[PDB]
Amino acid sequence: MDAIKKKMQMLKLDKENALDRAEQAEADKKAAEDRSKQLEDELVSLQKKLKGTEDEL
Amino acid sequence: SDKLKEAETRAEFAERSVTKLEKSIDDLEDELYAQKLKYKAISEELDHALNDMTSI
Repeated sequence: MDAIKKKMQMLKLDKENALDRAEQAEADKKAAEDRSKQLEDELVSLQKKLKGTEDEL
Repeated sequence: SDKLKEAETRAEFAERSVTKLEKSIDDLEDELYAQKLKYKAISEELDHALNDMTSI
């Protein structure tokens, strides 16, 4: 009886915690592709320098 | 003969009372049994939900 009531509470709380965890994980995901893209940016720039250095050498 | 008639009248009154009370008992009996059937159903099902608490 009352235990089922506690059940309502714990199940809802766990559900909301899971929701928040999913949202935070997705946010960190997006941030990680942001950092990957910036890293790609400087890598491409430095490679474009490296090509001309190779030619001059 | 008059006394026999009075006694027979009273006996018939009592016997009709017997039969009517028996019918009333019958109806009550059926209603109580159905009540307890559905009572045990709902009790078992509350217990099943508690089993759910165990599975969780």
